[PDB]
Amino acid sequence: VYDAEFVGSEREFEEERETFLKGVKAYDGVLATRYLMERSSSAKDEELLELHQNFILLTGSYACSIDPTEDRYQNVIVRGVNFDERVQRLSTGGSPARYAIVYRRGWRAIAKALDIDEEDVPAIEVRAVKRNPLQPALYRILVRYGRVDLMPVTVDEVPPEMAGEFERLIERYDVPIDEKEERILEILRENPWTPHDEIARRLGLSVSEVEGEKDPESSGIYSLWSRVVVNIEYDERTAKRHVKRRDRLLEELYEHLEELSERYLRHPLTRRWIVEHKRDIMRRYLEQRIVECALKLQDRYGIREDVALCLARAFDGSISMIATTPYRTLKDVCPDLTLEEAKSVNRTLATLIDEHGLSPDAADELIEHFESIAGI
Repeated sequence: VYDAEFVGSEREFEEERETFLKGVKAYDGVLATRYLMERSSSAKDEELLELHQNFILLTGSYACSIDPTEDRYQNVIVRGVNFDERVQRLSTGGSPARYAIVYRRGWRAIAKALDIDEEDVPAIEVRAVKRNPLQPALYRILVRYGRVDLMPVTVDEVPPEMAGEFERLIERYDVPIDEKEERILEILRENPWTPHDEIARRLGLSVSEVEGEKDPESSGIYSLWSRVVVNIEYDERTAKRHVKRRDRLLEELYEHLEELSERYLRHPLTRRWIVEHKRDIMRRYLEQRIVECALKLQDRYGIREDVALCLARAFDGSISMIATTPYRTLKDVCPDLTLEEAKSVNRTLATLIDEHGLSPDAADELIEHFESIAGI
C-alpha cells in the first residue's frame, strides 16, 4: 500500500539518504519538543514553543530538498494510489516523491525506496497546523514544489506575509481566486491556522473540497497557493544559503533543547535519549492526538464518547481521514456508530444522501471511488 523505487545513481542515492536522514532528525525534534510540553506542566514556556517551531521549519526545509531533480524515484504508491500517474497528469507536474511526503505517512514510501535502517521508525511529517510558524497550507505547498529557497530556516526569519499577513503574498501576484476559495479565505482571515476540517465544517463542505489539488488548475486552498507559488521566481542564492546553514542550525536546536529540558526533567533530553526513547515519545505523542481527535468528534461533531474514541484510535487521530471514509468502513471498525453520526463527520456522505437522495450503500460506493481522487 506504500511503495516507491529509487532509480537514480549511486551519488544521488547518497544525496537522497543524507537529506532524508536529516529530515528524520529534524522531525525527531518536532516530536521531542511536543513530548516535553506534554510531560511537564511547567514546560507547557515560550522558548520551548520557539524551539518546536524551529524544528518545524527545518523539517520542512529538508523535505523541500527531497528529489531535487524530480526524477530519482518511480512507482510511488501511497495508500494504494499511483502517485506517478497523479503527478504527471498535473499541469505543473513535479516530483511524485515530494508530493507523497506531504501526505500523512507518505514518508513510508520514501523510507522504503531508500532502504532507511539507520533509525527506528524514520518518520518525516510536514503537516503541522496549530503551531506552524507558516500558514499551514502554504507550508505544505512549499514542500510539494521543492521551494528550498522560500522555506525559512529560522523563526526570526519568517516573513509576516508567509504567516499572519499571508494575504499580502496572495495579493502581490494577482492570481485568479474563485468563489469557493474566497469563502475559505474569509475563514483564514479570522484565523490563518484554522484546521482544514474546521473550515470544511463551517462552510458545509467536505475537507476534500476545501483543499483541492496541489496545482494551479484545481480549486481550493492548495490550488490557490499553488497558483501563487509557481509565480514566485526561484532564488538559487537563498536556497544555497538555507542549505549551508540548516545542518548547523539543527545541531544548535538540539543543544538548546538539552539545556532547556534541564529546567524541567531529571534526565536531560539529549539527542541520544531522544533516539533511544523514540518509541515512548511516539506513543505519548499519538495518545495525545487520539484524545484531541476524540474531543473534537464529541464537541464539534456531536458523536458519543465511546464511538469517538473508537474512531480516533482506528484512524490515527485524523479527522480528515475519518471524514472521507465510507460508512460501511467506519461501521466495520466501530459497530455502534449511527448513520446520523457518520453523516455528521463525513459531509460527502451527508450530501449524497440528503441532496442526491442516495442510499447509504450507493453513497459508500461513490465515497470509495472519491478516495482515489484529489479534491472530492
